[PDB]
Order: sequence, then C-alpha cells, then structure tokens
Amino acid sequence: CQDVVQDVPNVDVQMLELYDRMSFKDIDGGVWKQGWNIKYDPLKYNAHHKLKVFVVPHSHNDPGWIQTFEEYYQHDTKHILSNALRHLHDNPEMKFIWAEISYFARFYHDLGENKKLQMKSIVKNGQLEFVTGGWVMPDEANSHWRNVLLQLTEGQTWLKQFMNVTPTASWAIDPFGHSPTMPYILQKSGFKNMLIQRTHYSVKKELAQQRQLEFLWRQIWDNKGDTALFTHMMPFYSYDIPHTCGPDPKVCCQFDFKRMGSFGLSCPWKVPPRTISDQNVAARSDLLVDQWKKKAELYRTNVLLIPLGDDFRFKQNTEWDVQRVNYERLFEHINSQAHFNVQAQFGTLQEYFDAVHQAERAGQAEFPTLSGDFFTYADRSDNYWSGYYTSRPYHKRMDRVLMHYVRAAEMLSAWHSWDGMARIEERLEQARRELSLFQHHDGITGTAKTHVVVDYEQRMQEALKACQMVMQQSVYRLLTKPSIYSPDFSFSYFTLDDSRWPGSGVEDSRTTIILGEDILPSKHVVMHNTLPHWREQLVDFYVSSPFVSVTDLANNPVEAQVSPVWSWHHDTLTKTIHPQGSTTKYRIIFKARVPPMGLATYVLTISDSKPEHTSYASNLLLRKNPTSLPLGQYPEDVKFGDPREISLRVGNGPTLAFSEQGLLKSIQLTQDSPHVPVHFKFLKYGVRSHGDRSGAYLFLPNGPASPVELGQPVVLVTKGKLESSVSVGLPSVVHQTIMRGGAPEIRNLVDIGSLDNTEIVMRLETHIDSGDIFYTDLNGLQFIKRRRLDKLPLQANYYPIPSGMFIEDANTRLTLLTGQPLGGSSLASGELEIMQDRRLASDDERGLGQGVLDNKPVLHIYRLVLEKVNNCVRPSELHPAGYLTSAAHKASQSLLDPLDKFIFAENEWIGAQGQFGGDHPSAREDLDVSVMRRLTKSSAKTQRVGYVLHRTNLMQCGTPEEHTQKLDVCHLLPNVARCERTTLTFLQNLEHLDGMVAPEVCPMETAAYVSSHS
Ligand SMILES: *[C@@H]1[C@@H](N)[C@H](CO)[C@@H](O)[C@H](O)[C@@H]1O
Ligand SMILES: [Zn+2]
Repeated sequence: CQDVVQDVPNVDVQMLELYDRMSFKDIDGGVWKQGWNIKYDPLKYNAHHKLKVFVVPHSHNDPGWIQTFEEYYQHDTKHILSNALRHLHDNPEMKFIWAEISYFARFYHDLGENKKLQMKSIVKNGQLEFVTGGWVMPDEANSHWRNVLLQLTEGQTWLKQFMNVTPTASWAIDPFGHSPTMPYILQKSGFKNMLIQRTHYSVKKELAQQRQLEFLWRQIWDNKGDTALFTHMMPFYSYDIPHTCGPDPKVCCQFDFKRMGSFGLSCPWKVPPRTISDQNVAARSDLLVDQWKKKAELYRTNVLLIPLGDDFRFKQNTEWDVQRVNYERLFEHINSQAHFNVQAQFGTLQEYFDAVHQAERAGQAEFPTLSGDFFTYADRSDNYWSGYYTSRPYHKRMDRVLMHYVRAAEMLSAWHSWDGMARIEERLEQARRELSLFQHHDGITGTAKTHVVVDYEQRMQEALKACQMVMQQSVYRLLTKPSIYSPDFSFSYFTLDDSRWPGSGVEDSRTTIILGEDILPSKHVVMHNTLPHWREQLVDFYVSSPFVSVTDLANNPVEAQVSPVWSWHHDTLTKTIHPQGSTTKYRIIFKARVPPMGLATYVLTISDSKPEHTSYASNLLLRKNPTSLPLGQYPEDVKFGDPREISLRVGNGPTLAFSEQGLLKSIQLTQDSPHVPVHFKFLKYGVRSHGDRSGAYLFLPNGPASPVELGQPVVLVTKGKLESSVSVGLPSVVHQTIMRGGAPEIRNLVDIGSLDNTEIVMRLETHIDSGDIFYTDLNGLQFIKRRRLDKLPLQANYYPIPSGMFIEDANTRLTLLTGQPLGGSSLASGELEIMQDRRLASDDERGLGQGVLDNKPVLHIYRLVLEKVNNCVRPSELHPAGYLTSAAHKASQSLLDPLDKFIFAENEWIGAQGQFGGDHPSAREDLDVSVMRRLTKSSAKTQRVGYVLHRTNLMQCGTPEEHTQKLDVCHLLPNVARCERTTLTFLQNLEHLDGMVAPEVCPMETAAYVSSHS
C-alpha cells in the first residue's frame, strides 16, 4: 500500500497552493469578459497540421427544478428523446449525447417494440452516445460519495441491461463547483475521461493562461498517480451556444440557429443569427473559424470540442432541422476551403477524447497533473455559490437518513433469496431510484421550486417506508426459528423506532411500547448493526411506565436508565420557550451489544416499582419564578433553580461546563487535565438592502454575523448514570448537548419561523492556534486542507460540510461531525462555524425565480470531538489532506449509520432468537462494508452478491489497534463458487480472485467484489 501520510504528491497544479498565489482580480477582459483578447498565429495551421473540430449536440435536462420530474418528462424530455430518435435515424451523420438515465429509462419503457429496436440501433452505431450514464448529473458539494456511487450504478446497470453500453466519458456541465470524489469513483468504475464546467471564473483564466484546462486529476494524497483521470475543464462562463463556439458571445450567439425565425428566442448582444446561404457562407465561416481558432489557443492539441446545446434543447423537429442544416452548410464550405486548414463535423464526447489521446500518443501534448477541488464556485464578481451548501436543510438531513435506510434494507435482505411474492426487489429498486433522483444538482442542493421540493420529499418518504418494510421482513426471517417461520409478506412483524428522524420535536410519531402487569408485561426489541464490527451503543425506546427492566433474550439483566419525555413550547404571554414533561410516556435507555452486520434481541418487562437494574435521571429546570412541573408516574421530582453555570460528567468520559444560557464553555478530557475553553454561540447573517441579494444559490451577507439576543432562556439539565443532557430554548433553536461517556452529541431543533432575510449560524470559539488553516470533507470520503483568504469575501471562505470539519494546532484538535450537509467555515483562528438554516425573501437571478420562504423545522445532529494530537503522526505542513482520528471516525459513523431499532408488533414472538451474526468477522476499525447488495433474483441458478469495501485512513496516535479479524466478504455467504474484483458499479469483472478470497484494500481505497454461489 502507498503511504498517504508521509509522502506529499508532486503535481503541476495543486489547487490550495494556486489559491494562495492568485490575485482573483475581476478585470474586464473585453468580449471574453473574464479572460483576455485571444491571439493565434495563423501559420500554426497548414495542410499537414489541421484543426479537427467536433461539434457535439446536447440538451441539458433537469430531473426536477422549475417543474417536477414527471412534468418535465411529459412537457419537454419525452419530445426531445422522440425527436432525437427520429432525426438521428433519418440523418446518420447527426450525433447527440445524453446524460440523465432517469429520463432515458422512463422514455424507453414507454416505446413500442419497433421504436425500441430503432433506439438500440442508433446507440449501437454510436450516433446517440451516453455520457456518464448516471441516474442524474449529481450535485458534487452536498452529496455523500455512497449516493454518488448509488446513482451512477442505477443508471449504468440500466444501460448495460437494455442498451448493452457502459460509458467511459463523464459530462458534468451544471453542478455548482466540482469535487475530486467524482474522478475517484469514475476511475474505479472503468472511466477514462471526464468533463467539468462550473469553476471559478478566475481559475478558468489562470488555467487557460497556462493551457492547463486539460489535466490528469489525481487525489490529493496519491503520490503514485494511479487515481488520475483525464479531465477537460470548459473555458467560458456557460455551456450555452453563445459561450461554447469561442470567446466572443456576440459572434457565437449568431450560430445558435434557434434564435431566429418563429421560436420566440433572440440574442442579448442584438445581432441575430442568419440562415447560411451561398451568398453569406464565406463571411459567416470567416467569423466562426476565427472563434474556433481562438478557443483552440487555450488547449494543447489540434482537436477542438465545440458543444452545441442548452437547457431542454432539441425539443422540436424544426429545431433539429435548423441547427443541423445550417451547420452542415458551414461544414461543407469550411472543409472544402484549404485556406482554413480545418476539418469540422458533428461528433460525440468519446470521439473528442479518443482523438485528443491519439494526438497525445503522437507527441503533440504532455498534459499537466492536478490535485484539489473546485469549491467555492463564483460565476461573476463576488457572487459565490455557498448558499446551496445550506438551502432546504430539512431535505439535506433526509438525504442522510434515506442513505442509511437504503444501506440497511439492501444488507438485511441480502442474506437470503426472496420469493417474488415478497416484492423485496420492487421496494429496493423504488428506494434506490428515489434516493438517486435526489442527488440531482437541484435536489439535495435545495435549489428547486417549492412544489418540486414537495415531490422530492414525498418520493423520499415513500422510499423510507419501502426500506422499513424490507428491513422488518428481513429481521423476522433472520431471528425466527425455521420450524416456526411461515411469513405473510404483507404483514408488519416489527415497527422501526427512529429517535433522530424526523425527531420527536419535529413529528411526534414514535410508538410508545404499552406494557401492563396483567395484559402485556413484556416486549421484544431488536437492534441491527450495519457496520462490520461489534458495536455497543445506547439505544432508547418510549414506554408507557417508568418501572421497566431490560434483559437479553437469555434473561441476563441489562443496566438501564429511565428519563422523562420533554417537549418545548412557545408561551405567547412571556415569549419564553419552555419545556413540558409527559405524564404518560418515558424513555428507557440501555446499551445494546450488536454483532458485526448483525442483530441482537432484548426484552423490556414492566414491574410495580423501581426495578433492581434501572436508574432514574434527575431533572433540574433553571428559570426564575418557577411554576410546578409534574411527570405522572416518574419517581423523581423535578428540581428548580435560577440560571447558573453547570458541569456534567458521564462515566469516566469528559467533563463539560455550560454557561447560565445552557451553552458549552469548556471540556476537560480527564480528571487531571486542563479545562479547555470551547464556547458554543449562535449568530445571524443578514442580506444586502442595496446590491446583490442572497437566494437559494448565493450567500451575500451584509458583513460579519451579529450576536443574537437570547434573553434569559430556560435551561433543562437531565442527569443520569448512562445519559445526561443540557437543553436550552433559544429563539429559533432548541439546543441540546447530550453526554453518554465520550464525545458529546449536539442536537439543534431549528425553526427559523418567519425571520425573513436571516441565516442562523452556530459558531465554536476556542484558543486552538489554527491561524488561517481548517479542514472540511468532500462527500464524506476525504478531508481537504482549507486556507481562509482575507483577499476573498466572507462567502468565498464558506465550504461544504458534507460530514465534518476540524481545526488544530501542534497540541489540540477540535472536530465537528455532522449528520447532514451544511455550509461552514473557520473565519478566525480557533473558530469553527456551520449554518443551520436560511430564509431569503429575494430571488438571486440564477433561474429559480423564487427566494427561500418554505422553511420547516429540522433536527440537525452533530458530534464534537476535542482531542490531544501531539502524539499523532501527522502529514507534513505541505500535504493538502487531513485525516480523522479513530474517535472522530467512530463519531461520524454514529451519526451516519447508527443502530437500527425494531419493536415486535404482536403480543407473542414464537421462535424468537437472541442474535444473528455472532460469527461474522469484526473487521479493523478503518474498514467498512459500504454496500452489500444481492445482484440476482431467486430464479437465478448462480446467486451473486456484491460488496463495496472502503478503507479510510486514520491518524496513528500511538494507541495500538487491538485484536481484529480478517474480513473476506466472499465467504460471508455459504457455497461460494467464485469471487471477482469488479468495478464499483459491479458491471465489469476485473480479477478472478485466488482462493475465492476478497483481499482487504489499502488506506483511502474502495474496491468492489462479487461472490457467486451454487
Ligand atoms: C443549470 C443552471 N443554470 C441552474 C442554476 O443557474 C440550475 O439550478 C439548473 O440545474 C439548470 O439546469
Ligand atoms: Zn441543471
């Protein structure tokens, strides 16, 4: 394995280093407003060195944005694809590229048998070429890598089955900035080339100046270069026709032949296109070839890419005719006139890349190496697109919940073949496709119209219910004696209990387990652990009595804690946000021990009084002028006090101190160690009254964030042997700190209400001497070094926080792990901050045509890890990556893939078993089974199961990693006949593995295996 810590890769372009050097000046460059007046040597071209030009027709189709998926399909996309089929069939020289398989699959399954055959034929002959072949063209900022891979796999599996093609060139023209997670996944999925568009206008200029727009994009830690994928960055402001022919959009617009005649479109530069004729073709070709030769100056080969398309183009037969016929007349003239030394024709994306690599192999070009990312994007002036890192945070949190439910449903159902009557495959395909659709760059981004967000939310809710149904059927099968198991595939054997989604303060929908001495004295509950190592996590359930004891199914007692059930309410008289105690339901809390990829059964039993192994939390309400606060049967009276500083410690874990406003102020790691200052604060950003307004995309704050008036908020302290918390009712946020014996859990119930033109930020203030350095993750896969730049505006120093962020000095690190993607920064030494929600009255003029005024309450979750790092082996000061510690990685896993909880639905579970997976290997802590998916239906003679293994890299801190077992996924299921390493989509066998053993992967590497079974 490569060492990803000690050796710094040597690349031509390192984006953090380039950012530190760049001036980011926003100068008027002339017709190319953000570049310069390009010159070329006309003698560059001659009969022996021609420019080869590929004009690549395309249509950008959003699977939800202004319309829903289904509205766009019926009004636009089905007509685009119907006209593509007819025009390409009729015109063999015409070409077209297609990205979004969600739409293509919808279209193809509505075709009659003869039209399916004609479609297969224009794909087989290469006229219609799929690019990327994902379900969508995903967001690259907020998306988890697991869901990027899921949607790629959904689209590519469909294309292999129905079109017998697997794209090797990727096309990503609209996401708002670009991540190196994409070449990471694409290069491990058979790709050879990718194309990107939305990068900072000042990056496009800097790379263009050096002809570094085409580069071998490697990962930031990759010293050897085997991760590298050839990348083409488009040079200009847009992918529309005015910005794709060359640098002068006034000229290029005249070659968008839809902008004349009866289509109702026009050129903003006020020179219309003209029909190409014998009379004008020389004059028109003079201007067009001059644009092409200017664009070709920015690249290193004599092969030029000219996209020809725009949003939902090629909808009408007449548009295909007007574009094709006028371009054919131009090609006929140019190719026939030696003085141009051009060969121009319609082409596809793969044809372009094939021709470039042929030029490279002929010695025309040696391409530069590049590492880094392309965040945060700006398309103009100070208009940085960091708003969408936070917009519609309810759905951003829902994405992470559904990610986990899909993983858990696929894994729990994978252990067996299912009869078709169980409809397992149907439910899992529905859930995979709804989650895949949401990865679209108007889905998870929060940039769609309100009614389209409602469609995404309804789809995801269906997907969650489908996963729940698969999971509970699977648990009943895995834990019922075979002598008894006789399933009804429609029946609910278990209900799922989820404490963190939507959250009881958001939707009070948790099931209360109703126990009674002389009716239902006990209930079985089951925990699932999707991670491939033993886990011992606190779990909670709602129960109808506080007098409840826990056992394992073998009747061994389990230590438990009972806490009241609290909810928070506005008082209209006092404006105070105050807690109310339930007199009817209580929380039972205990430690579940669950095998790797396994199940564990417990029993909850009622008694008439305090049982032997159940303790009761104390509750202190800190508020002047207390009113009484009853808790029904709960045996401990609430205590009252005036606001004051509080300290808590659970187990031998850290001691936390809180302010009289219930906000953290210090962490002490051990009895002996210093009280380390760590302050939580809430601030507000506003919007500019004059000049450019924030909206769903853009973050344009009116200066630094302002302190928020908290008043004298009500603080509730629940102190237990197993779990303690401090909760405070702040304006717009119920803020909780929860302690279970290690890194605290932070929960924010965020309700921005009617606070128009407000962004709520949560900030941490420390004395960590971080300077200008901080670290944020990319897609939950890797941590990238950031440098705060005072030469850029505040909004430019905001980055996506898809799963975590940290600051550190030589001695101390503070990491904040997230259960949802949000925008964040370190705007000063020792600080971290992360946006909670944003409510914007204005549109930001990027096409959505609305602000963000559809906010709803959301429960955000976090872990906060303070650690000493002076004994850790850290990368050198030049390394562009950072790595989590073991504790921070485990804390992230606790947020993203918690234990699943199941409540048995009926009164008696005949044949209940205690455990599943007790002899599953418990793998080393840096290894995950990111995916386990049965790939075959029950009718297949050879069953196939696919696994995606990911090995992260964790900082070595002198703590030797104790006894762990070798995980060979090929031997998890019996009767293995073959084990293959495959592409990550499972579509190509790369290696028939010695001994049917799936080897463990290297740090920072992801591998796919498929086991076949007789
Ligand atoms: C591409 C972009 N023009 C929009 C933002 O400006 C985007 O939200 C939408 O997906 C469109 O296709
Ligand atoms: Zn789009």
